[PDB]
Amino acid sequence: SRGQRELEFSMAVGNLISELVRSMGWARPTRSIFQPLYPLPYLQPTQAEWWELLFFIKKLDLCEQQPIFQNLWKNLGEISVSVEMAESLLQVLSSRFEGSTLNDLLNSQIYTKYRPLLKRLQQETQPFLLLLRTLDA
Amino acid sequence: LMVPLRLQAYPEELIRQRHDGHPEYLIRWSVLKCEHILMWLSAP
Amino acid sequence: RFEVKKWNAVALWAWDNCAICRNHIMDLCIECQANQAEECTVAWGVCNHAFHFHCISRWLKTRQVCPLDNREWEFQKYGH
Amino acid sequence: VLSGLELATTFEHFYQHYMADRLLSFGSSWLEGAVLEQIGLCFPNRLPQLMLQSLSTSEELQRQFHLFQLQR
Amino acid sequence: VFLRHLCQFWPLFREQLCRRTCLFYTIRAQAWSRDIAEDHRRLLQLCPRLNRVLRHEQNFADRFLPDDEAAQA
Ligand SMILES: [Zn+2]
Ligand SMILES: [Zn+2]
Ligand SMILES: [Zn+2]
Repeated sequence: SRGQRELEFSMAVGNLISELVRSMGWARPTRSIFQPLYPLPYLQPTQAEWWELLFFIKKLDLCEQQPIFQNLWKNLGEISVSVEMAESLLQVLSSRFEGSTLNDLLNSQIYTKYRPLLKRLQQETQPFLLLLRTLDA
Repeated sequence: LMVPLRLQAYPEELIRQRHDGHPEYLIRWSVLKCEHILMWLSAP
Repeated sequence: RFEVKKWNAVALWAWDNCAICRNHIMDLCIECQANQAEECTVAWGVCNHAFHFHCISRWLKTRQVCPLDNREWEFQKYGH
Repeated sequence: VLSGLELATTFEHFYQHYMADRLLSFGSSWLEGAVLEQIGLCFPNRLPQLMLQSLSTSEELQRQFHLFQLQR
Repeated sequence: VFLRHLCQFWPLFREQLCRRTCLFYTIRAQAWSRDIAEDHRRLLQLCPRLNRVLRHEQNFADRFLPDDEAAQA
């Protein structure tokens, strides 16, 4: 669909942006922007959160997506899901990811809203970050 | 016609033809100080 | 029967330290209370407010209205 | 000649009490402003001038109320 | 996140974006003027279009530009 095409465009653009940012390693009170009694009509007064969820979801495996896809099918242009259900699915996936994917899936502001040594390095190469700090030092 | 951006922009060409469902033309615009960039314009 | 052609009604706008620097009315001046060693005498004005000569000197040097009642400040020289 | 003496306060107190009724019986004519532009510096606290200015401030408020109605 | 990081490299991005906004909006303004000159009875409808445009810019500023001075520019 055209909406499905829009979602696909969002998926591609997000993948690209995350890759460029992370790979390249680079990672107020309201007031009228226009000033240098009728009130200012424009001044007076989540989908992005949802899209984030859909995205981190589709980064999981297919048959592992089928349960949440069924749940939604019983619960997709508009998914007015509950905060509890989204938080539950996110917590469940919080164990199913790995490494830098885990960090990123935990590193977003949405999180604020809501062998062995190799495993430690994959979860956190911050030991290598501190090695870099020491080498500079 | 070159609306002041110091700089003023003059059209170059119609380098393609493609929401509302109607003709959308990519038009280049060469800047001149007192590099050309493309914008998607409509027929009117 | 009678009819009203015009009318006029009346009403009052019914609602005390040195408000401008907020120190106690009889106390000293905060500007000079930072620089301890108290030389500001109180000043009175026609509009019947009492403020510190320091406060008022500065404020007036800035602006030329009474900060409390929106009238041109006039240093009270009666009885003097 | 009364200015600067003690009698000023009592004279002003008495003057206020008639200027009140005169202003409520007739709008602030030329007469009251002219008499005041003669003998103003006699009144120590400048109460009568403030009554006169009050009538003008009230006309300004009437203008603003009209505008406010329009905005609503 | 990426838009903010690009906003955190400020001069070139700011300059390019400012030029693009100028061009787009002025083309749109000439279009609206040309439409308005056709019939005098359209300014009454012209007001809400300006309202919506200002709305969109204010939303963009409130969601994607941290610092003030950039927003007022
Ligand atoms: Zn004071
Ligand atoms: Zn003092
Ligand atoms: Zn006062």
